[PDB]
Amino acid sequence: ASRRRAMKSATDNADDLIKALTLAANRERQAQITQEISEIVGGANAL
Amino acid sequence: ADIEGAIEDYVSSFEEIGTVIDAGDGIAHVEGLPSVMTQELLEFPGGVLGVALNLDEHSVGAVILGEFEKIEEGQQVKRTGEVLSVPVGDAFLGRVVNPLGQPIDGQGDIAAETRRALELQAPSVVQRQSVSEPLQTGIKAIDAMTPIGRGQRQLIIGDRKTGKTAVCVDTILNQREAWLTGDPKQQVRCVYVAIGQKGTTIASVKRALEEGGAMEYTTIVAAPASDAAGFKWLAPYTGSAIGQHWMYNGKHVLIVFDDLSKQADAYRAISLLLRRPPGREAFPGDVFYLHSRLLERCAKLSDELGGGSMTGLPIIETKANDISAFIPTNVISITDGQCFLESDLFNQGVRPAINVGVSVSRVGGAAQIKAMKEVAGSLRLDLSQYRELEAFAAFASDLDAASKAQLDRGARLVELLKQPQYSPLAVEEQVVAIFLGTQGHLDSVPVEDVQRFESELLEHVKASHSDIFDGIRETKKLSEEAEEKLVSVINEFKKGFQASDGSSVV
Amino acid sequence: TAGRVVRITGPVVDVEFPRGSVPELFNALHAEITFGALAKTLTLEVAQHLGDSLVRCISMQPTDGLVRGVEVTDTGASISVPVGDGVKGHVFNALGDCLDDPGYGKDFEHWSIHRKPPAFSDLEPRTEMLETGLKVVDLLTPYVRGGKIALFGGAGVGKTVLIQEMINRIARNFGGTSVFAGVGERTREGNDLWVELADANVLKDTALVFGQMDEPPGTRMRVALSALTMAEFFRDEQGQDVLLFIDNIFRFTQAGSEVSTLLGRMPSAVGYQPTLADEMGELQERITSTRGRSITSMQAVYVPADDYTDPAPATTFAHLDATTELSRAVFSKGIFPAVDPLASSSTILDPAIVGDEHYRVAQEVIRILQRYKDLQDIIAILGIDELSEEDKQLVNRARRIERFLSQNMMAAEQFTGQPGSTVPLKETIEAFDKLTKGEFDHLPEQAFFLIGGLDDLAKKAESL
Amino acid sequence: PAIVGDEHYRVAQEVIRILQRYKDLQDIIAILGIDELSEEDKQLVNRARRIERFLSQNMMAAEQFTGQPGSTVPLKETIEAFDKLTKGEFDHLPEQAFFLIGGLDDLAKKAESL
Ligand SMILES: Nc1ncnc2c1ncn2[C@@H]1O[C@H](COP(=O)(O)OP(=O)(O)OP(=O)(O)O)[C@@H](O)[C@H]1O
Ligand SMILES: Nc1ncnc2c1ncn2[C@@H]1O[C@H](COP(=O)(O)OP(=O)(O)OP(=O)(O)O)[C@@H](O)[C@H]1O
Ligand SMILES: [Mg+2]
Ligand SMILES: [Mg+2]
Repeated sequence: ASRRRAMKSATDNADDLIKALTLAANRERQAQITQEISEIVGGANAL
Repeated sequence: ADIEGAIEDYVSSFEEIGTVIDAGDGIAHVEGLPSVMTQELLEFPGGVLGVALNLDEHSVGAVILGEFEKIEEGQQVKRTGEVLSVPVGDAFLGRVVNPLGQPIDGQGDIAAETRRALELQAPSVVQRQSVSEPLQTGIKAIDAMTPIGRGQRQLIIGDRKTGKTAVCVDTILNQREAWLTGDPKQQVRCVYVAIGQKGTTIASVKRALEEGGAMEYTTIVAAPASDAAGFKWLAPYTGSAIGQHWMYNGKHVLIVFDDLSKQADAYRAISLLLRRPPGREAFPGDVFYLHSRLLERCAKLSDELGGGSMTGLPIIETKANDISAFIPTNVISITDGQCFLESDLFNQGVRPAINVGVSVSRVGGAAQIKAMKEVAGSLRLDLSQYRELEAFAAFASDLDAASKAQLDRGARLVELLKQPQYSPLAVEEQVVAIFLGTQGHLDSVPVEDVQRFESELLEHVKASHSDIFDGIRETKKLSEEAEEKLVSVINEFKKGFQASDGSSVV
Repeated sequence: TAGRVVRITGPVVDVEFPRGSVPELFNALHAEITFGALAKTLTLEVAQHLGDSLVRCISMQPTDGLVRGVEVTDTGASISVPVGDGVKGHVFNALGDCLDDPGYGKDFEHWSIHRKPPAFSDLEPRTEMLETGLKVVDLLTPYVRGGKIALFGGAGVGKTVLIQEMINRIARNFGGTSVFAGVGERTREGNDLWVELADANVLKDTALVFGQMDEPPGTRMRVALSALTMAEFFRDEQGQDVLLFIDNIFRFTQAGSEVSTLLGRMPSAVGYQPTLADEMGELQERITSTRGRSITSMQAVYVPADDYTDPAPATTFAHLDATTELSRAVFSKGIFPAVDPLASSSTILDPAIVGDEHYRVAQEVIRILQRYKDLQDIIAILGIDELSEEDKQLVNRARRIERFLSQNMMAAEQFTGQPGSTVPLKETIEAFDKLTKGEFDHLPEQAFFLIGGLDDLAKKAESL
Repeated sequence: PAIVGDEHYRVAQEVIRILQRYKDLQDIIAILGIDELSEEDKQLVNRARRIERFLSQNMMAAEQFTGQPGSTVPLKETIEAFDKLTKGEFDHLPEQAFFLIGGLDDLAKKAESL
């Protein structure tokens, strides 16, 4: 019974950690896109 | 030799008309207008207005405010003679106006007292005064846990559909009792600024304020999602100017910016269209200034300047409740506290979804009335520890007597802070309600009925024992005699209260 | 002779002069705004020479209402601020105009806010610990008397409350002068600090130079130099010990970034000005203490989006003898002052300076907290119950150490109501030596929360 | 399989399969522990560690990285050794015996030295 409870808690924590890491990875994905575009258009504006 | 004189003569020589030479997606360049001021308001032939941002040697680059579709090359642009400014006055109460002060509610024109510039400096350090009197929001959670004082900047931050407008509309509605007093030192005037919100949501808000009798002291500055970036960029500033005209006259204003993340988006659009190199998340470096400039004018003026105040409830719409993003962090570092509304709590029926933990009020406490601070002093820590203990106990094999008592008290406190929309509570009713819970009088009531037991109980007090409410309202303190009378009334009511479970709540 | 305003781009104004009278860099120019409520004497600061006798300038007040062609007269000297003993006890803006007494300080000695840093031969390192009474600061991040201290932290983590706490702990009993420089913090906070210092009677010994957020970027970036010039006068001329509280120096860099965008300079990594390191060095190297005369400086550094890799904090990290990095994670657990014990550091946490006992206790605490951090990912999924029994014990005493680094700060009374407490350094070392050795790992964790000492620890333990 | 032969291809693909399964399991092992894996997966992990270490080799150009001289392993011997590993004939030897050896004879010598 304690293993059931502990593994349910572990699964819930893993799901919450997956959600947090997915939100993060989305933030760095958007930030990488932005930064790449900033570099590209900074080179463009100077040339 | 004579060239310098001759050239100088020319500069000297300068109802003057310029002509548009470029135009596109909000920005129009106007050659001529040698005597235009920076931030001057230029009127184009179709009644469209623009702000002269850049003043080059040659033409002037202006951000068009409104229908930029009607701006075309060769059109005549003529000065208004007024730096970026909007009409102000009491004629704006009960009206819906666009960021330029032009009415859009279909009623008549507004009789402005004067014109106020949108970019006047905020009160200096010596011109302000410590926030010392409360702005009752009518929300038990906010007025008990993170109280707002007049002159404070409180940030309503949360995700979509987390209940943020409501927490602002309820705050505006709760000022009707103060308005009916007729005392300028008590009346709180409201300016609800809608930036990029759906037109139907502005209509809803106006309907709610009308059915609550709140429009007779509220002004709505509407910049719906259909309007260009210029309107969504000015709307907070015109709202703050309407409010400032009252603030400097001794009146107390409540400004709601709904939502400042859309002003930031509009300013980002304008900046990128001006080809200004962006920074973090594509926002310009001025994006902080944009908001710091705006919320710094919400202040509690010193008694030398009439003692007026402007309270700001800026709204920020976080994405995936990421309170560490750029604009949210900027506004948190600008404002005096945040009411963080979580979508997790709000989806599970806890509405207002005030996350007690992250939510805080820096400037409050000094503003909270004595009775509320006495009854609600321990509420915040109790609720936070209850959330943590409920997270712990969800998987623990057993709960001690003290732990179970804490859990039972916290569940009833949460159910007590739960409150229906467009149903703000007077401060005395909130005092009694939080008294019911913090003093354990709810421990004998089943959780599911806490909302009803409370809701009915206040009615009884309004109907048969108003002396308690009158005392709390007048002396701003819950006296021990009134406390004993309230306890007696609570016990008397619990005898006749019919619980849903059937069991007596005595 | 005077010039003309040729281009206006927000708070940046281009002004053209006759070929023989182009002003030098950092000169102060005066223009006139004559429209209605915006009428003022606009103060510009020359930033670039664009050629053809044009000079690009940064406006100190908002340019709103300025017109092309208005006369601009150069003063021949840079923005000068009043300096002297009479400066103490008053509130100024970036331009030296007093706010409480509008005409005050017009006859004092005036000093340019632009000056070279002290020559390298005048600099010597400082290594004297400054006992604040905060457990975390005194143990893991010992502040340096005459050194440069910083309080990093995202939005709403307690930087300003720590600045107030260190004013209450250092400036309150300080024998010398103090200077507080708002550099883009709330005007409400400036007024609160003014009234608090007046109430504590510390105002008479401190000079305030605010230039807060509503100000344009020009003043928002020159206010730090103005306050630092007042402090430099108190240092070099009057021979006093000086406290220089700066709240917050990221707002100086941010104003610089805004100006750079307006000045036309190409953006750096993440939009900041290319001169970010140069400007920050110019500001910070002046805040150094010279050989025989000390200037203790404490600086709040806002970290945008809680990104401690942002170029501005990353640049300012190299200028500090002690750094206290406030963390959102520690804040969210209720552990005020919210210091990150692992990221914060000081240059004097060296056994030769703080002693072998202090160093040993600090390093053992850091080891325990680092091991706890390394286990954090497993603790997130499975909890302490899955760890080994040498790590389980370590994690328990790490949680107790983490909660014991918290303190009931004296500035936190306004929020909590609980009065503040001060822990002497020896008692802190003893308490943490005991905690790391496991002499308190049987008490509940909450017994260590916001307690401040061993006597209070025993008292609270009982209460629980 | 048409160029290197069916034996070489099979051994290479089995090694890659074992290593990919080990890479997938490394996340589990670091948190839930090896003891919670399946018996087959546990045996596979023990196989994969030895295979990773056996892919290491003391190259001649790296004498100044390790001190010991370089070694050359014929292709036939490599295929035979990895077929034995992937099939299990060396699960009894310690994994450190497979580190920087280069060949079956060196494997035996280093195992005896352990
Ligand atoms: N206290 C409450 N109790 C019950 N329902 C509520 C409460 N507050 C809000 N709601 C409902 O929740 C929904 C979302 O409310 P609201 O529009 O006020 O949130 P919001 O933050 O404005 O969302 P958005 O601005 O993203 O549209 C609405 O249907 C509203 O009626
Ligand atoms: N020691 C403390 N005890 C209790 N509450 C605290 C403490 N420190 C901070 N807080 C809470 O956190 C808030 C943050 O305070 P502070 O003004 O110092 O923030 P900050 O991180 O410096 O933010 P900003 O970016 O606006 O300068 C305080 O107003 C109070 O609400
Ligand atoms: Mg809404
Ligand atoms: Mg602060």
